Amino acid sequence: LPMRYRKLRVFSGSAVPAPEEESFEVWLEQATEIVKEWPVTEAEKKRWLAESLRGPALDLMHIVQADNPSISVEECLEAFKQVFGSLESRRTAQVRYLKTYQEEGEKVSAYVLRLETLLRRAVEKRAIPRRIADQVRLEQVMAGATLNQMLWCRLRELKDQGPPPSFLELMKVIREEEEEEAS
Amino acid sequence: LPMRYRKLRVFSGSAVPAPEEESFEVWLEQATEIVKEWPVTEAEKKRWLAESLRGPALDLMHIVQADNPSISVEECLEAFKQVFGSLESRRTAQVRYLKTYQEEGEKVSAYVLRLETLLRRAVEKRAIPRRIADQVRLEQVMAGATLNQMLWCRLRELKDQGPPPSFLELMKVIREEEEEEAS
Amino acid sequence: LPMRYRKLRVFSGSAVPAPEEESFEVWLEQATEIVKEWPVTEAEKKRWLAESLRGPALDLMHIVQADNPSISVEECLEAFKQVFGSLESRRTAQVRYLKTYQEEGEKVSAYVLRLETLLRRAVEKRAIPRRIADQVRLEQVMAGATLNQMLWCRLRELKDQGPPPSFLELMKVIREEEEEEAS
Amino acid sequence: LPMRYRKLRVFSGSAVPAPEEESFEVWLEQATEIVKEWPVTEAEKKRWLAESLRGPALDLMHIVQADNPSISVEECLEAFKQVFGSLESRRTAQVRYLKTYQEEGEKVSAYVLRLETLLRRAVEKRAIPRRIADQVRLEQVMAGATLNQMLWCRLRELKDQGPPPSFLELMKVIREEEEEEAS
Amino acid sequence: LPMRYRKLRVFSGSAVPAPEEESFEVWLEQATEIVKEWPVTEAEKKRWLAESLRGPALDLMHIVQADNPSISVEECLEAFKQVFGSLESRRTAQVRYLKTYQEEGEKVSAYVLRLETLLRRAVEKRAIPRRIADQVRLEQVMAGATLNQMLWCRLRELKDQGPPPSFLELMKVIREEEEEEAS
Repeated sequence: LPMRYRKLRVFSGSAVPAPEEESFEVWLEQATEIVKEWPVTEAEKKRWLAESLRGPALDLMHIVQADNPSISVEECLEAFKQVFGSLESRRTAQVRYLKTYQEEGEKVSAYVLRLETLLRRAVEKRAIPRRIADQVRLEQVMAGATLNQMLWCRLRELKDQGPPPSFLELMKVIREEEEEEAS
Repeated sequence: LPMRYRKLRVFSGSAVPAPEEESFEVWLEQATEIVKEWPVTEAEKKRWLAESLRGPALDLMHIVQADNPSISVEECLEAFKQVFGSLESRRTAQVRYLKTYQEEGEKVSAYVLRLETLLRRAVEKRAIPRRIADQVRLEQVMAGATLNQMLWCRLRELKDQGPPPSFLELMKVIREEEEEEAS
Repeated sequence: LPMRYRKLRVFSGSAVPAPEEESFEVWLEQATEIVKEWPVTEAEKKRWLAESLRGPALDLMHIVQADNPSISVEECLEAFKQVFGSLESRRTAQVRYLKTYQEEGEKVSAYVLRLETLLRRAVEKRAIPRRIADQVRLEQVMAGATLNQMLWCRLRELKDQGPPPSFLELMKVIREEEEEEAS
Repeated sequence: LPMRYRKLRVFSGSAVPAPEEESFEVWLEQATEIVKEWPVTEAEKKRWLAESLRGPALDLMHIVQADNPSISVEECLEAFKQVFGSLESRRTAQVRYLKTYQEEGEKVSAYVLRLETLLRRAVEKRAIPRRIADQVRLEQVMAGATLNQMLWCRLRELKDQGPPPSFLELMKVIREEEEEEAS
Repeated sequence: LPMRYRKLRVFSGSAVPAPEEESFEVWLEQATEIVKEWPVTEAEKKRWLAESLRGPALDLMHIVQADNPSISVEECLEAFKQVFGSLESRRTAQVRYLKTYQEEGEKVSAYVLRLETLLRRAVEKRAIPRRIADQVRLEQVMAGATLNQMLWCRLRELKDQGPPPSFLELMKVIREEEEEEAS
């Protein structure tokens, strides 16, 4: 049998959130689900929507409704996106990707996962053409990582051995090299 | 399917509450819902009402009932408002609004949201006429904020370009100016 | 729809309880409800009763049952009252009331609520006649509080203007005087 | 209506448990209930049984099953008792009782409850004959407690006034003497 | 009646997890159950699967789906095993077992349980033949433990008295020797 009901994800909109809160992009997934999918009455949608909000973000929702009583939940979410959503230039998406380097004590397979989230944003905002993202991924790994020289021998084969690797192919080759023998 | 049942909001009435408690004005929303809407028996209403109370506030509820056994939940909430509700002069509503200035490291869009809660109280208590609240909002932002001079050029257009802006219009113009370019 | 099920109130019987526990007089309300009202089987009553106990208090319940297998839940609660309940002389109820004075930084309306719990105990235990409790309340407020002199002018009217005030009447007159004007 | 479902009691088997865990003798009550009483399918019994285990204790359960696939839950609990249960000589039960004295700031009624748990273990393990446990209780209270001399006058009546008192009789006489008068 | 629904086990994939998280080998049991057994719709499986993930591990799941929309839950778990699963040579399994010695203040029955988890891994990965695991267990206990000399007399009988003992037989003989007499 399906286990315990799952708690709502949550969001404050604060300049420094609590470590249990989500990104706006993820709270907006839960909110889009509640709006589009749930078989529920409007005031019960609105009480489930309201129950997820904290911080400053809870405080906007009342102001917007009082000034327009005809507001649907589909319209109220459009006001919520303007105040708490995100604005970022093409140049900022591009510069924020290319500046990313491996940290102290971070593993190479941890770095290559962290770096892949930034490459998707830069391809959405048309900063990088989708035609060349697999070449741009390999060039940035060899630029930013602290590769051991047996790993260096393999990545230099992938650079030359036909087309550039996919994400899961590159991630496999890295994992085979990360393992150490005990003493 | 609708997710986990939602916890009751809570209130102590203490001089310093726990950071999880609500304002009396919000606990009184939950209490007004339980009183007016829920399809429930009186002793079960009263056990749900009681379950939300803590601090000193829990302690009043017994005293009031013993001295009048005929008391309805509609009458018991009227006694609760007298002891824990709020009293504020017209002059205090007006002075408490006009004294409000931007804090250290606070953003201009955070300040303009914080300031809008105070303008609604002052218009309820008839301190500010509802006829002029959109003019009074722009005059207080230019008085209290630490505007950069490219933002200053735009707000001085809004001051002259016909009628004064609404809340969401002003909030849009501010957000377009707050964003910075990376290096 | 009625919201989430409510957690059991709890009791340790310890010399210093955790701050989440209740007075014995309140845990005994929940226990009296479970005994008298719930439509449940005996071993399920006894498992709900048991689930609320902690500290030393949990440890008594087994000893009492082993020595008398015929024990009903109505009889087992009578043993529980003897060991954890309260004993207090008429003279201690009277002296513990009359010694009560306003604390550092406590408000007058907070003091007059705190003092009313003690006057009910002293009238149950026949230390104070129920005929005169409204006179005894006003005499103790003027004895124990740190009244400002505009409040002093009003309470000295109530002392002379016919019969002494009720609890909610006195509490109204105090609240009208507690409010301050901003600068 | 019966209130919220009750959380499982829990057990680690560790040399120092968390303060929320039970004695093995109490986790084994919950486990005996799940085994004998619940109207449930075997793999769902085994998933409820498993869900209560932590620490080292969780880790044994897998090893035992792999080496004998025909194992019933009635047989698997017999292996669990051998590794985490308790072994104690007749002489250790007797010596551990007789050495028990009142602590700093402990009340006499708290001591006489704490001491009664130890007398039951010593009568199970046949160290003390059940024929004489009420005499042995009074002799140990007068040996171990720090009695005031008005309490001393009453316990010396109980020693001589026919048969020795029961547990609840002795506990009543002690409670009547513990109370103090205010000043 | 079966008690409260049980919380999901959880996993971050982080280099240092929170102390409430499981090993990947145990989160993968819960995930294999959800995939194979639960009578549920695909998007509700995927929302239950997703709800258990945190840390870096939550972040992989989106990337994999976007690059192949035809992916089943049976295929998505195969990608999850490659990135977060475990790689270990035959020589590392063997060396990691044989190096294991008793710690400061650890009991002999606690050591012999801790050591048995390592012997199962080394027999899965074909480092130790299953034909001889009961001999290899006794040789490692006499090598690694700090045995008292009355325990030494008994284990030297088991070494010679026909076939080597099973796990529960050896664990019984150790437990009979660990107990001490009070003073």
